[PDB]
Amino acid sequence: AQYEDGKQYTTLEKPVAGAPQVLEFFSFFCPHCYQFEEVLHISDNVKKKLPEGVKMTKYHVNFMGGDLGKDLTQAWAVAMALGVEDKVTVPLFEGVQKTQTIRSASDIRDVFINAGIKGEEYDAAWNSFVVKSLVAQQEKAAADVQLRGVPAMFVNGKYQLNPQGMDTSNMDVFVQQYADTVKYLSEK
Repeated sequence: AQYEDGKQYTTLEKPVAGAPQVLEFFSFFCPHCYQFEEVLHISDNVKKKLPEGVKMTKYHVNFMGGDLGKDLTQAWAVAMALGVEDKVTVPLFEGVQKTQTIRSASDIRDVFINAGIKGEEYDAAWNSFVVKSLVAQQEKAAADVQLRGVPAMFVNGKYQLNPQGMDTSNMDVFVQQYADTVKYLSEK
């Protein structure tokens, strides 16, 4: 067939009940994640091809970058809680990987301030229980799939995208193949 289990995707032998429709995991420390997000724009191209009624979830992970890594999972919870993902994703990626100016939770906070989130509003969110449960959700979703590397995308808690089985000679073609595969898995 054109789409084959074990080729463009794999099937979880232990599927996850109640999982988000399209769930992507990343870390601001993850070099391929930087590519995916800043150069390939995977999330965005997946969106523009998803059917109607199918929503996207993106979670940060703890297992890269140690202590700052967990701070970033909590910052990403703040990002989701405030709905400012599209304002902090680029400066967080560049701050960690490009300029390497993010070394502490305070440096993470500066990114949000620079992006226009007021300090009081950031700190309130950071310390809130709504953010702690959002951190819990991220950790649980990763746990549910035994997540051990990023970037990763899962469709309906059943299928895992396998980009290694694709041509990377043209960046554009790879992205659309990736997106078309997510759409196919979504209409499964």
